[PDB]
Amino acid sequence: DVVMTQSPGTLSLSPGERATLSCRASQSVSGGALAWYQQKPGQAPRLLIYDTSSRPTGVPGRFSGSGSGTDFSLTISRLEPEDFAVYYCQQYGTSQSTFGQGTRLEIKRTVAAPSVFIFPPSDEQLKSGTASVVCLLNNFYPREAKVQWKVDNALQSGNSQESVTEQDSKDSTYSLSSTLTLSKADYEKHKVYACEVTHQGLSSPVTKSFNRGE
Amino acid sequence: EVQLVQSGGEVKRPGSSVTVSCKATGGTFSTLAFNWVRQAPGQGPEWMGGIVPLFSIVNYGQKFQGRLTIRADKSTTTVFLDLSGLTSADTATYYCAREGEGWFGKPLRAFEFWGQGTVITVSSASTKGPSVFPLAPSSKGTAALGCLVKDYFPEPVTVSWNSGALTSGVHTFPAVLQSSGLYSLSSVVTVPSSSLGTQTYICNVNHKPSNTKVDKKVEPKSC
Repeated sequence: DVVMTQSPGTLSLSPGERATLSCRASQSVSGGALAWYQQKPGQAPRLLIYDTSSRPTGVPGRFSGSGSGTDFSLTISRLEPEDFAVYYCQQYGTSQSTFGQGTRLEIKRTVAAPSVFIFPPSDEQLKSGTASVVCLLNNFYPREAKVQWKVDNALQSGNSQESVTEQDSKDSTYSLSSTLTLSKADYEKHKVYACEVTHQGLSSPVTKSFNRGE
Repeated sequence: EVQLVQSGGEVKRPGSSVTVSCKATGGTFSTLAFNWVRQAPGQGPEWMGGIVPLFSIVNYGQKFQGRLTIRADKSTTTVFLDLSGLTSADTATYYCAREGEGWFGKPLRAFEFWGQGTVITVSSASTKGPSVFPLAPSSKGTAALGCLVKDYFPEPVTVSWNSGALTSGVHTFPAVLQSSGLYSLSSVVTVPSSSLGTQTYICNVNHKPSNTKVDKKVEPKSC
């Protein structure tokens, strides 16, 4: 099973800059059978390069591919706004083709620390028998952020989920929402609910908290 | 131009089989490979198998052998995927993709033409509208407020604020699938703290599969 490993996981670059994306195969790719695809949210992938270096009709000339053996590259000579997307390589030299895990190519902008907000569960929801506690991280960059939930000083694990917006089309930031879900009985057993946020734009972690029932 | 047009999305129960069709028009059909590729939410594409229609030579990914069938009709230029024994690991968008043609028609193997995708969700859940709970603005500049849209099935829900009048600063997050099999999402907006006493904020939630509309007023919590 040929394994395709792409680098970097996230490539952060400026509009108009040159971009170089890498792919490495765990064994030599037969007949230069290496393709690159671009994918935008909600759309099918689009073939940019096939057989290592050939462009299909309709693909702009700023895209080029090179490589041989186990190491391949996709180069974008200058990044137009439409080129920020996820890119996958694919080997198809064997009878079981495989894709790499993708490189997210996103817009680099000035570091922005998140604004952090914590929301207690509504009294209405508590009647359903469940408590959702929400932490919002608003308009931050870069995308990497760490959110830890602490209940009466105990780090929570296994009982939260999060999701992240697409990079904002006007300001190039991200936002993130993390939800801690507890039974009502567990929620009323504890007092202090806190979300602790670590991010490159914060000089030390930010904690937002509330005391149940106050 | 080559167009690949797929059949519609569906919810399927665990243990069932699903058939997806792909009508290919405008280009070579029988002597090129059509492939099925799927992509689960948040994951990369995965090739499943392919067919060359002329004599229906097929190639199936090893992990799908026994559950996957690929077929083709040459008179109606349509390819089919049949996938049996469905489980939640089969929830994905399924695409048909045709190989490109190169120098004097040479098959390129790379996937040049793609269908629009068919969204298949494998679940035992019944259609269910969301509850809507407020994310109330803190008493303790800029304030954040929102709505938590919880426990619905299937996707999607849409959220607007003040009937569309408020769009600046809104973030409506991707849904998460909870361990109960129901989805949940939040929608938030940041606004001037000075507006909290004078401006009404209402989130308008629509879940078309259950014909549910909810308008929830979100206000600072009293006391």
